[PDB]
Amino acid sequence: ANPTTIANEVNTISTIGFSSEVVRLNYLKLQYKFRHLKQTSEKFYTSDSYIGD
Amino acid sequence: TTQLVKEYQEKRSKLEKFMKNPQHDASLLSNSNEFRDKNVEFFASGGTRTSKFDKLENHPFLGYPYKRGVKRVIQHYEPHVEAGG
Repeated sequence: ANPTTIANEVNTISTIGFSSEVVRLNYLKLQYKFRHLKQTSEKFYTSDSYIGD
Repeated sequence: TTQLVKEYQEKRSKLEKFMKNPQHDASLLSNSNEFRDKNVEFFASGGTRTSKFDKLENHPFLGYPYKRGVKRVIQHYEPHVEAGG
C-alpha cells in the first residue's frame, strides 16, 4: 500500500510483503537403436571402393 | 483600508473558530492556577481514558472532522475520511 504518514500518534502502518519462488528444471534420458554389420564380417562385404551391403 | 482590516479580523476569527489549536497572540497571560475545570477545552485532544492497546488509523481528511464521527469516502486519489454519521 501507499506509505503511512508519521503524524501525531498512529499504530496502523503499511506493510511490505515478501514472496518465494521455486524454479525446477527437468532432464530426460532418451535412446535410439541402430543396426550395423558385425566386426568379424566386413571382409565378406568389402567391395572395390566401399564396405557394406 | 480600515474596513479591509475589519473584514480581515472577522474572517480570521471565523476561520480560527473551526480550529483545534488556533494561534492567537495575547497581550497578557491568563490565570489558571486552580486545578479544576481545566479539561473542557476544544484543544483537549485524545480521550479522557486511553488504553495502551488502542487502534489508531491516520487518514487524509476533507473538511473539519475534529472530535466528530467520520466516514470513508472513495473517489484519482486515495479514499478520505469525512465528517458524517
